[PDB]
Amino acid sequence: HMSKLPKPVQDLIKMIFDVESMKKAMVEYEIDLQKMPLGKLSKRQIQAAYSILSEVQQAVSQGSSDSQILDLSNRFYTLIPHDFGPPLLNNADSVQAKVEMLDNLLDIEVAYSLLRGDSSKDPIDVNYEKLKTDIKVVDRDSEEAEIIRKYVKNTHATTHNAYDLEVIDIFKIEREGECQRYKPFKQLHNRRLLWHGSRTTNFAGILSQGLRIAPPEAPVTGYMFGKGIYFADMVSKSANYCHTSQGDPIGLILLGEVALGNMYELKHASHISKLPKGKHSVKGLGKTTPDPSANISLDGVDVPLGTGISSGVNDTSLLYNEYIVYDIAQVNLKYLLKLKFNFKT
Ligand SMILES: O=c1[nH]c(SCCN2CCN(c3ccccn3)CC2)nc2ccccc12
Ligand code: NI
Ligand code: NI
Ligand code: NI
Ligand code: NI
Repeated sequence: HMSKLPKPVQDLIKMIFDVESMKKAMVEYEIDLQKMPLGKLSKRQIQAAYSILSEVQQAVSQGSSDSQILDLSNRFYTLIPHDFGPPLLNNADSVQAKVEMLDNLLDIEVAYSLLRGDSSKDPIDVNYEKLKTDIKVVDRDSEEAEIIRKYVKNTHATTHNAYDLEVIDIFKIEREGECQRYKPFKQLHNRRLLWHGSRTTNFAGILSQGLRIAPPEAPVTGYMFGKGIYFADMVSKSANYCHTSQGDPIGLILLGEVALGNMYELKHASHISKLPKGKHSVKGLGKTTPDPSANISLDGVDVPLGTGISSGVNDTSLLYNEYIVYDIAQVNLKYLLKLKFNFKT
């Protein structure tokens, strides 16, 4: 076409505005595209589906079973039709499974709505400007690239049995107004550069609107550590959320500066609705952590790029560290990585 963006940026645009990718994500969740295509998807419907799951949360809280639920599930599946070859919403933590789907549908709705929004510019540049984000290619021979590559290589070996990783492209990203929304928290201590993985169908929403919290109608019990923004300090953890496969091996993971401050440290799931005061975030303690001996500090921001070693933390259910903040202003996105996954099987 007639694009003036660098070639890696053009490919990223085509990747995140891929409507076929959006449909496959919905099919992956067994949503019936015939009864509800990508065009029919709406925020008010996702909002009402969230609230239905919140009714199941109250119902499970008050202690009921199997005839309140089937009605609540019949309501859920009527609003969002599925195509099975109808599981119980009150068992096997299905509230979490459905609430993650709604999270991804919210981003897929934003991507599709943005895509349907002059002769001068190639549609690639038109869609790029809709993100209201400045994306520049990081030179592979730069100091930034070497730090980021080392961060990747040091924190993915523990999953080599599942897959290997190769950094294709590194982008520096600057969301419009995010540096301004984050400025108050740069005074907070304990700021770290952390990973956030996601499917490619989520990043049109991530770039245009930043990382968000689940809406108020979302069930707090649908999130392992409450309705917040989740980060990891090892790509082995965040890369799992790209949902790449051998037939879809290219994933996206971002690096973001997170103001953690005083961390409420936990060793198992806790559907937090409010933090204790003095605490600014949650840190789920994992069995594996980057070697603190290799931690480097950057403009007062810690980069825990050490090789994965055992943390010595017994009595924990988490394999990797988790970091959750509950204010969207506590996050400043800085880098976006394009990664090729090489699977063993
Ligand atoms: O690195 C990690 N990545 C992800 S992604 C989890 C799924 N995403 C879906 C989209 N979503 C929202 C939010 C608000 C509004 C619309 N969508 C946020 C949730 N979880 C992680 C969890 C633990 C550690 C690292 C990670
Ligand atoms: Ni490797
Ligand atoms: Ni629970
Ligand atoms: Ni999954
Ligand atoms: Ni507990």
